[PDB]
Amino acid sequence: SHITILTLNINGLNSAIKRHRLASWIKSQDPSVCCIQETHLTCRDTHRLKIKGWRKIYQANGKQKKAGVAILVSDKTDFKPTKIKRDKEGHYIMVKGSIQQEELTILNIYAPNTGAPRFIKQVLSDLQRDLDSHTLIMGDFNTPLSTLDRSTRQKVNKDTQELNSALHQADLIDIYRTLHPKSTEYTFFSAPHHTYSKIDHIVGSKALLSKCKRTEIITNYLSDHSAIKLELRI
Ligand SMILES: NC[C@H]1CC[C@H](C(=O)O)CC1
Repeated sequence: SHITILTLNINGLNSAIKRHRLASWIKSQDPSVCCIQETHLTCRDTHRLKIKGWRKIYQANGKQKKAGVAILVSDKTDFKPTKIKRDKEGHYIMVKGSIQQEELTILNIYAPNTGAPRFIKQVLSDLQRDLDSHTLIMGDFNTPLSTLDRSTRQKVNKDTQELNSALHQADLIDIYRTLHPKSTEYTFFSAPHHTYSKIDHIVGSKALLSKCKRTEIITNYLSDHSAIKLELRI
């Protein structure tokens, strides 16, 4: 009745060397479900991503070696998919399914560097029909959601404020920030002027809060992004 969901922008998987490296890290972390961003695999190279122990994999890829997302499910986890929706451009993938008769919807997103919060709000609208009370939206938003997400505590811009409102209209909350309202933890440590920011996020339905046992930010040597882990009581 416990599953862990892990998100990491992996910064490219095209080379077999990097794929082998990612696989070892996953084996260690032993997540039930893993959301990866920036695989950079074109839609004709998706078959390249194989990780022993995580046979169920769902990918979304554009026509070029940029963006690219994947959701990997552990062989030990009974996830039964019912709907998969893939971005033509490789910036998100949504998987709906059930674990032990419990519905879960996972939207893995990689937002672009330019116009990130507007882009996420658009995807929310495009998929408004697919969001529900058991929805997790995780990945590299390429934007803070509040001042505490930046070591500078710079006010978030109007667009971000709009994204935050669209999220609340759908009864979606920043799950990390809700469990850790005062924390100053970061996932990207090369922000502009020697600054740090939390641009990776785990957002989710308010009704999932009762199931959230723990979150953990996992700094690593694989990527220029730290991973985020969520422990969920199914
Ligand atoms: N690499 C882009 C990333 C830099 C931090 C920035 C911020 O803190 O607003 C937004 C996203």
